Amino acid sequence: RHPVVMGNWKLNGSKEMVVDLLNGLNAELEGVTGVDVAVAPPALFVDLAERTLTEAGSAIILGAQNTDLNNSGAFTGDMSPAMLKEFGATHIIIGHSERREYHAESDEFVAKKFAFLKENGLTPVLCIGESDAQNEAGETMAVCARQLDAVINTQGVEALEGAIIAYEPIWAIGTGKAATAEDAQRIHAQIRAHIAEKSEAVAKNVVIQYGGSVKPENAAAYFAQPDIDGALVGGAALDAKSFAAIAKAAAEAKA
Amino acid sequence: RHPVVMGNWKLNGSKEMVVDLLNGLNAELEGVTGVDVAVAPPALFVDLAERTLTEAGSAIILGAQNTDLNNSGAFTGDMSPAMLKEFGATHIIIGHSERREYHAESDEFVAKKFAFLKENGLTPVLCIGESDAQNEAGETMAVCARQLDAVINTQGVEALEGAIIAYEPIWAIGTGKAATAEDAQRIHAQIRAHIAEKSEAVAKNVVIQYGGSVKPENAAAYFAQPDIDGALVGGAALDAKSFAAIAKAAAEAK
Repeated sequence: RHPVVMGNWKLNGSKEMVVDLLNGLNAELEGVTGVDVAVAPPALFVDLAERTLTEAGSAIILGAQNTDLNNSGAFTGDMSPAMLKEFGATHIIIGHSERREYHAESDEFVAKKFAFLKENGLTPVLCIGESDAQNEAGETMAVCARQLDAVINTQGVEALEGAIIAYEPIWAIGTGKAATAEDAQRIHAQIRAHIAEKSEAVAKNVVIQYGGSVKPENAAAYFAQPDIDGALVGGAALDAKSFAAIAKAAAEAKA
Repeated sequence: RHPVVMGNWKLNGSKEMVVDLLNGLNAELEGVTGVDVAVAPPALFVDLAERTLTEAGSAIILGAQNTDLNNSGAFTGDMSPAMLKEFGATHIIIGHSERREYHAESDEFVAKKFAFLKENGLTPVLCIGESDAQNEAGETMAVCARQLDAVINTQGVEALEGAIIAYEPIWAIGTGKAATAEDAQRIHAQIRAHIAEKSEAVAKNVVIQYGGSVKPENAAAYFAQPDIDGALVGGAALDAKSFAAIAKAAAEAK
């Protein structure tokens, strides 16, 4: 599996910040080819991001932070996969914990977004993860299996083909406290085993990303594990030198 | 009150259309004065809309269809008032029924958004309105009074200064079954009245738009009523001829 490193900018961005970060990031990756680097800016800057990446002939992939379930029609304020496709955006984060929490997005709603993305030819980056209590109560795989099963049971294991899964221990997001690479590897192998119970072909090829607090200081340790195929980066994504460092560790690690 | 005409494009837009529409729009409104015309493209096309309008030196106002409660931070997928300002967007539609129905946005949530927008110097276009059943039951004003008080009773009447209220009966939205100009006027007069029971200064100044199914063929009947200060247009906004028509009607009448 070819590693994939994705930067989720979250609610960060300004006209000047977008072009400087994308311009610099691209300079830093100037010979780096063993990783897929994607970037997800706020909806307001998807246009400026396409313009910049195009002008530079960048290979950096463009994504988005969320989607809704319609392409057009009377749905004020909604995100449309067809409109995203006009900007070349392909990797769409869905199910992030911040949305699952702040917007109360259920597994059923998230799985519906997974199917619509697939229907539209886009690549869903399905986020799954346990909370502090579930973790402590030892229900990690129970939660994970449950969230994956929302798409597997309604759509079939083959739906995961061409999808990216980002495992994020909720308590590791933004907190500075990252899971250890050994525990992360342990959860990824089980997430993989779960899918393999239904299909070995799908399981062997699905890119499972790690999403705790990946930083340049702990990246290589993660990319060293066999079942960790990349990272969904938040805070370190906002620094071209940091994100480029993380991307390189993945490229060297998986060659 | 100076009339305001706003077009809500909803989930409609493409790179070709946005440019075409906005250009045609500016052509048709060439020289028309006495109406504030506004457009709310999907967030993905605000950038395009700003560039297109500026090039045209257009006076059309830029709006957006929703907002969230933070300007920055760890809030994946949210709409930032601060980021919207960067593209010159000022009029933000909130509480629209499509978002209340589909995204289950409560009166409290919509009100927090109203407050955050004011705090960021943006202009809220507060959407209120009753369902078909609530209408049959004779609950129209109870519902508009409830949705409005969520702001009034918490932020005070003064909070409505500088904001726009769009009264839209849910059953008239994209149905072609529009409210008569007389009902619309009845309701707008009672909303204004409800407000004047706390401040007549605020009440006589607040712009109240009608939502239902405004079309070029029925716009002036509405714009003749004294308490209808403009219109929030959906379908007729996706065409330059129609929407410029509606805008011209408001200018003439007021």
